[PDB]
Amino acid sequence: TFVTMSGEQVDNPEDVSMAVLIPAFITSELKTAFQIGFMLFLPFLIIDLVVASVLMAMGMMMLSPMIVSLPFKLMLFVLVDGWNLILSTLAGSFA
Amino acid sequence: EDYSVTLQILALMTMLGFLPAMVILMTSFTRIVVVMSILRQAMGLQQTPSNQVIIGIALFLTFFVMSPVLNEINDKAVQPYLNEQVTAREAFDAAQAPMKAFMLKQTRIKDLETFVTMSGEQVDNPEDVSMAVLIPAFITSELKTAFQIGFMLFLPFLIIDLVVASVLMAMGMMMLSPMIVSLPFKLMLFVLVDGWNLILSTLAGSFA
Amino acid sequence: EDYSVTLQILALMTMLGFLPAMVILMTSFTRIVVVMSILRQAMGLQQTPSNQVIIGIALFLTFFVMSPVLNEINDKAVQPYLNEQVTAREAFDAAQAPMKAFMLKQTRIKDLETFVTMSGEQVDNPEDVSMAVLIPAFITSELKTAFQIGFMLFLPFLIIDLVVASVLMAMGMMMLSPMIVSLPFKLMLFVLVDGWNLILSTLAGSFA
Amino acid sequence: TFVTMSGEQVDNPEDVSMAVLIPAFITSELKTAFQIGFMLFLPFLIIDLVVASVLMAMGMMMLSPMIVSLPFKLMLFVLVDGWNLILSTLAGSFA
Amino acid sequence: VTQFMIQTFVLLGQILGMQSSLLLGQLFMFLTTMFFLATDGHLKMLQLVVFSFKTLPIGSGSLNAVDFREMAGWLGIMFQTALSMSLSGIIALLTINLSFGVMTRAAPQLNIFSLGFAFALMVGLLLCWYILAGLYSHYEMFWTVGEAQICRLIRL
Amino acid sequence: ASVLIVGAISLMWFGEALARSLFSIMSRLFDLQREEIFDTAKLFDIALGAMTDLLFPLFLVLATLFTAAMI
Amino acid sequence: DFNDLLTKAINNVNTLQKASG
Amino acid sequence: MTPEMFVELFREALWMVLIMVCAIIIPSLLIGLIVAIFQAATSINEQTLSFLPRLIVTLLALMLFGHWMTQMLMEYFYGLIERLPQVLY
Amino acid sequence: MTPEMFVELFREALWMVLIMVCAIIIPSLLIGLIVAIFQAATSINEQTLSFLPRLIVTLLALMLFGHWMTQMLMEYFYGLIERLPQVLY
Amino acid sequence: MTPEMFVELFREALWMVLIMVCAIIIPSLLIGLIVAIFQAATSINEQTLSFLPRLIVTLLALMLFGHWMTQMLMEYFYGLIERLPQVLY
Amino acid sequence: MTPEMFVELFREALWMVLIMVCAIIIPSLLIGLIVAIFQAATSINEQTLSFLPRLIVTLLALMLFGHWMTQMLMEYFYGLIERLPQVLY
Repeated sequence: TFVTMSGEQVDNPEDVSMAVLIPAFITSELKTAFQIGFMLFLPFLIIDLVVASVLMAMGMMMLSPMIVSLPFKLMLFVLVDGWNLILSTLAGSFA
Repeated sequence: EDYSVTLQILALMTMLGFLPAMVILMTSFTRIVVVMSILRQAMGLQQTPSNQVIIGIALFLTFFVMSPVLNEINDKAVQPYLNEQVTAREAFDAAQAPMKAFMLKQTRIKDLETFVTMSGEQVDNPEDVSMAVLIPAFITSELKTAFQIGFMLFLPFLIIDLVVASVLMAMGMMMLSPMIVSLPFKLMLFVLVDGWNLILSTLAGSFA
Repeated sequence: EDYSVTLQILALMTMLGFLPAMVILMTSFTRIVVVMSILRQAMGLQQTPSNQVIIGIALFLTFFVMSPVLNEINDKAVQPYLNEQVTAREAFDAAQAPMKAFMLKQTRIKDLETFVTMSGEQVDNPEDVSMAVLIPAFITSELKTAFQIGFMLFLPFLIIDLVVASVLMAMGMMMLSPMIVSLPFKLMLFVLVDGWNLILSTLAGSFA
Repeated sequence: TFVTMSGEQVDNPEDVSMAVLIPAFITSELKTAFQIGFMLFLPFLIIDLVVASVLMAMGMMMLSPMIVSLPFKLMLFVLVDGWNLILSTLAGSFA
Repeated sequence: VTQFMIQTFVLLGQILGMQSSLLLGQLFMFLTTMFFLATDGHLKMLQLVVFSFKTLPIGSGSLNAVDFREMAGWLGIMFQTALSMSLSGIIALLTINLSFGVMTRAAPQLNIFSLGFAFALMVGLLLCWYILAGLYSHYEMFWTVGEAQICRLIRL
Repeated sequence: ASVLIVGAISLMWFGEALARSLFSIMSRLFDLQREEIFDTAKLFDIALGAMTDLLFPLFLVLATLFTAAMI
Repeated sequence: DFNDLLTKAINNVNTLQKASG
Repeated sequence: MTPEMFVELFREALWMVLIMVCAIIIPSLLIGLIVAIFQAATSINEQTLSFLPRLIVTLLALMLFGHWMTQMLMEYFYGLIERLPQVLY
Repeated sequence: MTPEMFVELFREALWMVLIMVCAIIIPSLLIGLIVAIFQAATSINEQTLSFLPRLIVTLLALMLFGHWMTQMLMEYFYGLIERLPQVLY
Repeated sequence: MTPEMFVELFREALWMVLIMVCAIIIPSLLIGLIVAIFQAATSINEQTLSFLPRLIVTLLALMLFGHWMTQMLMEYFYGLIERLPQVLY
Repeated sequence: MTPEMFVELFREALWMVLIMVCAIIIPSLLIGLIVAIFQAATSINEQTLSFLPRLIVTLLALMLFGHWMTQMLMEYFYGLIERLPQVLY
């Protein structure tokens, strides 16, 4: 995308100019960050959906699922050891 | 050949520059702040205790629980330094040693294991690890510990919320919001249990 | 012995920088705001009073209740200092004492015991405890006291809401939300009893 | 108001001193700017009320109307050629 | 004091909006700001502060404890004035909603829920149209109360 | 239809007493002394007292609703 | 102790200012 | 100008949003009653049944009144702009 | 902590909330049946008369078990504090 | 931006959401109607009896229409990008 | 990522909640149906009666499947983590 935008004649990616690589590198990092974020968002979203439907089944449509879901969201991040799992994957994502 | 007086002052002024970083990463400030944050959100009050008061309470608590290590720094690294008994390089090491020991008592071996491998240094004993590796391991352990304590305090307030909702649904008044009625009972339980004195005492006793 | 004019100015500017902290950690600002936070939360209005007027009323309420202590500081400390009757060191101590006395009048014995043991110091009289340890005990007592008052303020509004919900359910209309009907009744009963004037009497006079 | 506050006796408006005219000018211009500005606020407040009531009509009480109203607020300003309309009136407002 | 008046109208806007099954405070806040500007409220405040220099000299003089308590008691002034402005409308909102509830209570199949949301908000907006029709008189009485408080502070 | 009418009729006379009941509860729970605030047991006693004093007028109004409902 | 560290530092500055004046 | 004229402006604006909201909601309100009465006649007690029918007509109303509501917001903006002289005079 | 500690803690709260709510709704449930059989005997199809007996008995249950429920929750709050060092061990 | 194009973008957006929301709700609306009809036939008045079947068919619908909804959202974004030169000449 | 991979992830997430939600509600659904039949057999219609059995059974279901839900969630979180290197490339 940026090579065609910069108007330069490039034969191989491994010799592109620095000014055309920095915007491309940060663009890919943002896209890659979103994909990893979507992976982590799903397990907490599932807990929120599960607890919301259970409360609705018992007929209480006025109790906010966010308050009830919060203790379980924290626990899922604890017994899975999230602060070690997430950081190791982020460090391992550059290898 | 200790550092010259001009360099010694330059080093000390730099440490004061990173003072917020030292408090928020190398001390007990983070765990107390997070536990207070979970407790505040556990009840119906959004930001009634206010952020400045929460940090103000945490600052005094983190100063009291770290008074022993603060005194150990003074008695082993400051007074010998002022009495012209230790090289300034030695005094800096004598101040760093109790701080490293305190952070190791409140860290998890899994946190050390992942960061040591991340740094890629061949170290075996869990006492001669660099501060570059220890600090991220310590703050990671403090966040996980705070979540465990936060979940512990959250459960009784969840119990009250479910009971009030269940009782209201028993009478068929499904339209009535359980949160407005639940809140005075949440304040009720926390005050007859002497919550504020209890939680700050447990947080003080937690660091051991 | 007495601080030089240059050094006294530096101390004066320092206390002005920490002035917001002294209001929200040493004066009665914390209790008033928390109680007024409950009052806004108890009624159906979420942000309707808005944060600006609550703080402004709280500031004026504090200046009202701190007027005896502030005048006592003015007479004992400021007047001898302005007339050059006493030195700056003793004038600062003469100003600190009324603040310490006021914080003792609004704290509990159990709270002081927890923090004095937490600080790991030796003392036998509550009257000569360091202000560094009195502050966390003062606000901890203030938060507990404010929750007590807020709980008592929350009960009548809970009483009104439960009555309206029961009446609507008893009439058979299980479809109407009690909140919309109850809100005018809560506001009407808050006005015709002049609720805020009663709250002023039980809040301003609660310190004594 | 200002000649009364300044405590100077002047019989006609066109002989007032500049010392009292400068604060009187900015005070009046502030009132004019607020009155002109808030009238421009009204059409954008109309959109907010319409979309918020529509969202509340379907029971979607949790959807924030501000994020939904934002695309339509921008469209109203560009359809009326707002950046030319306000400046033309502002230029013609002075005398 | 000036913030107390405007936010009381913001209180008036939100109580109507809350009762309207529903930003309406901003509509009242903007209009009340127009009332403040149109009635030359800013000029009066500037006249008040310069008068404060005369009757309350800079050297000797400051707000006493009674002034703080009077200013702290304005929260009750807010609710009493806000309820007084909205009492006629709020009764209208309740009676139509109660009438709608009882009239449709014959068949529990219909209920209201979201259907009640639409009906309530349409009437609530209509009642706010009535509120804006006679709001100016309430503002004039409110300003007199506020101005008297200001003169009491400056001891005029 | 009849149940809601009698409730409104009951609110004409019983409602005024119920308004007096709500007036007393708010007045007492707002006017607190220093001794009452600092004692947790005293707060719960007034909470029970305000609770029970509410029940009697509320029960009468709901009974007036129940009696007409059967008839 | 550590509390007296600030007190000693201020006194030294005051003494240096007093002697200089 | 005078505060009363500002009241007329704000009542006029609130009147317009009432027309806007009525055109959108009323088609949904009619369908809600039609389904509710049909359920009452048939003794059907599904409370959440009459949500999509209200949503369909509400979206259809927005598409059908797209031109009119545009023309009306733009002309209201022009009406205020041409009324600015009132403020300046 | 361990996954089993969470389940222990989760069940204890679930057992606690079950006991807390059961003591109040059991009397109301029985009274509902008693009113139900009464309306089955007289063949009256009214469905709003039963609200009052349930509401009165519910308050009676709250008054009778108010101290016991509050003490149970207060001791439960102390119990989590006592076991807090065990989890953090 | 001409007003005619604004209504065209408004209509196509409202038409797309209408298609997506109706395709999802309809499986839940049909099941809720069937259960409500069944309850009337057997003369029972349980309320939440028709919640879990609605949830199951709604979740199953999202699984089946995952490919279809994803493609339409991608197509719509591509269409607006391609329509950009027409909007601003 | 490829759109097909997104739908896979979307489906298995919807399947995760569906399995979890049904295992908790199905016990409550059957009990509510049983009580409704019993009420119809004795010709009574009390809406609030069938609440205590459903609440208790649901709480019992949560307690019984405490280890199963935790195991399912922990493995699902690990599954997404291990599936991450497959996507990023």
